[PDB]
Amino acid sequence: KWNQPSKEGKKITNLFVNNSLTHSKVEFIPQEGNKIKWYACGPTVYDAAHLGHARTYVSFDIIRRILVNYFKYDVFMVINITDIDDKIIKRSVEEKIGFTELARKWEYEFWEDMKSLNVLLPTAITRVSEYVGDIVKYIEKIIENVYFDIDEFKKSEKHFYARMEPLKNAYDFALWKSSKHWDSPWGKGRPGWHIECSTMASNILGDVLDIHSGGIDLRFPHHDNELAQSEAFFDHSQWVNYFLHSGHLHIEGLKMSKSLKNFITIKNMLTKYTSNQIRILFLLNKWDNFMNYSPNGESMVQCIEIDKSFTNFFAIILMKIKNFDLNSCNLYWSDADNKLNLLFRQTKNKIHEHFLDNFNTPDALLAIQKLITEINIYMDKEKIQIGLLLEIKHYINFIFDTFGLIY
Amino acid sequence: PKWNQPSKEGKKITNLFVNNSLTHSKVEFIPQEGNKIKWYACGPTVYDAAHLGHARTYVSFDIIRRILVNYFKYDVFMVINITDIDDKIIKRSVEEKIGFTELARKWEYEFWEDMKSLNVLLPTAITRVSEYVGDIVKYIEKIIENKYAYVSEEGSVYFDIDEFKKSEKHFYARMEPLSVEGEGDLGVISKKKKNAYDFALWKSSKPNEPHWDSPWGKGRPGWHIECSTMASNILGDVLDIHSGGIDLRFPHHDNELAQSEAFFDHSQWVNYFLHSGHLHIEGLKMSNFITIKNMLTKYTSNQIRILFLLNKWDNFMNYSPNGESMVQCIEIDKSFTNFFAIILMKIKNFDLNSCNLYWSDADNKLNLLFRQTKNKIHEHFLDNFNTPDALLAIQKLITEINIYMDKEKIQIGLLLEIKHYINFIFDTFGLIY
Ligand SMILES: [Zn+2]
Ligand SMILES: [Zn+2]
Repeated sequence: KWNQPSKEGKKITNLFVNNSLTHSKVEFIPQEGNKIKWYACGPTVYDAAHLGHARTYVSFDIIRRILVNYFKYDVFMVINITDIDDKIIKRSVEEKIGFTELARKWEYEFWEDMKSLNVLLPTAITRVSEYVGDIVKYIEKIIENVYFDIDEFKKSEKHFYARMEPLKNAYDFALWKSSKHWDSPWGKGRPGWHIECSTMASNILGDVLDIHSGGIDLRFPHHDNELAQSEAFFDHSQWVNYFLHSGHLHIEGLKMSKSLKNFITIKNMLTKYTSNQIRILFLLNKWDNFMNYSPNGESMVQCIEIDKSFTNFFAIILMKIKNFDLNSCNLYWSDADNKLNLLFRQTKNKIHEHFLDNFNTPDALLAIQKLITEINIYMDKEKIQIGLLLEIKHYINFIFDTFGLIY
Repeated sequence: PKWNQPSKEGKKITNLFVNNSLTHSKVEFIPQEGNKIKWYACGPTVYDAAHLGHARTYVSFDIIRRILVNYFKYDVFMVINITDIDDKIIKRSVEEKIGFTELARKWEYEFWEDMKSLNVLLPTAITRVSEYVGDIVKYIEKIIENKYAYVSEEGSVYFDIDEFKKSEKHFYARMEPLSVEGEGDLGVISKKKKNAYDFALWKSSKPNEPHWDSPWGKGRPGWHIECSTMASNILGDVLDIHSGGIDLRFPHHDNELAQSEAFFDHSQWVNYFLHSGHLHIEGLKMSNFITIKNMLTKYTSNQIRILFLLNKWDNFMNYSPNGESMVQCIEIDKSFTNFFAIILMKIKNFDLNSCNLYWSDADNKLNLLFRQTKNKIHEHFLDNFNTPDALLAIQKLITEINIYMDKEKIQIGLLLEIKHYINFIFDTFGLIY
């Protein structure tokens, strides 16, 4: 059974997150102080990245921004790059170009797409090719406690297999694959599909991870196997306290799958839309829920309206401040000034409640929209409290900074 | 006497401690409501150019306001008054043969311009005394209805201190009880005032001076009544924070406190009273002044703020006019600028294709110092806004980042995250690089 961390000496914000280990919304408690150790599964570098990747990394970029810029947690984040893999091998033979040269090509394009979307880079980037030796040492320790013996793993009282999805032996999975290459004590081989993530996360972050994230497709078999693998290495029972899984994205009602050729590259999207509009799209959909994207701008129409209204809001308010004259004005605190201020401080508490509610950005975005509507009337008709307008502009800048929006 | 700490239930608790002048000690800070802080700060007297003493107080509280909001996420509602009608202004307006409003408007504009030059944020509300005179008269009417003030025949009103003390719920001069011997004051012998320590709420006006209509006759507000009136109307019966320089603790703030307790008839108008330390120039009180504008022809806004960051807001300070105190400030400003120049160039020219990103011991050592510095600085801010020790922490971290960037292979993501933390702290300090 999952054991929530103790609250003593830790930052307690009363934040709740959908934890796939509990299949429920639970309060988030750091393992140490205000520190959040966070490992996120990274992409497979054989292709251009598409909207499914963008949704996961932008959604967790938004979550990371909420945790750090808004709640003041101290976040240490690591993302791996899987540049050695069966799929990478096969694509290099179809294209008759080198496997490492191809992987380096699409990792560069991935990082260029992330910067185009204003996604912050993690603290550490762990490439599988640079960590193969540590992976081999990792397997050695599992044996001291190649294929994972699932039957032996369950037998232990301190270990439980498949904490997140209910469903020698067929259920055994490979840790090390025999070469059809790199040297190892057990023979030439390649890493298995899942062991790479468990190895790299353990070396940098250690025996306990505050958060582990990824898309929902990866929950089984990949993430459930990562949990079992890491518990076997350290010989303990909970390698990850909170597991966050983003929902799937369907384009025109079907899963993005290789055979369909239904993918939309991030670069193609960016020839028609801004980073702000693409982020607004993901802010409008809850990170933990599924989404349908209708291409050709059906889904982006609402996003573009919102982006346009934020841009105009800033044009007006900066002009009003610019033309404000302290000599010619009267600064009595009117009933209109006071009513706007109450809505301003109310909106602050609403957004706080929304972020605590599992990073409910769709409702926080609507809250900002309502506040902007009220400021617009105030600026048009009422006599303006220059200090109140400036203070409001800074709060909205702070929230847009938490969203990664740039105005 | 007695102080009531706010209840902690349902409130934002950051474990911040502040030097509260009501207790003359450091007490935990608890908001009156949620995470909201209603804050009133006494403003300047607009008859002259502002000088370095005003700058120390308003910059020091600008730093605290940024710490409270940008770092701790309190929600701060701040009000500053402008005393644009006052005895000093009247005398200066007669000396210069210009109108009282024309003079006050000139030096209010120059005050806010000097504040803008130093990167001091404007408050939510700015309350000019001339715009609030009618509210002031209503405020006095209530003090009289509660029998804590009395009307002289000439047309003045005075606070009845003796009646105020008699109440069990009231104590006079809660913060400087001992500053309370004039003895044979001509006004007391005449029996106009009742006791010499009584002070005027409303002043019957002398000829050839501005005046306003009132129930007691044409007159002006007294020196202290203005701040109590204005703060109550916007913030209400309880103020989370009331700030000002230490010179104003008595009589100005103690009388402001007595007036507001009398109006509402309760015992604590202000939960936390913060008093900035004195600015001395060459070891003596500024009585030798330096205008803020003069300082800014010789030093940057960043350098002037580093000076106040180097001195704790609640402690006394010595300024050496021969540039002795600003020498260190200029060195620090120089090293922050260069650090940002270096770190920005290293980030720009980093190539993700050509690099290796194995997590080294060098990468890990910088990361550990990175997270250590975050916890140290957090503790310094909790310790009564100890900016001097937090600034030294940033300096030590910067020395190590400079070494890392030169020799070791750089983990770009760690360097970016470090730059963003330092950008975040410099925003909290009001520095701009
Ligand atoms: Zn993975
Ligand atoms: Zn005052």
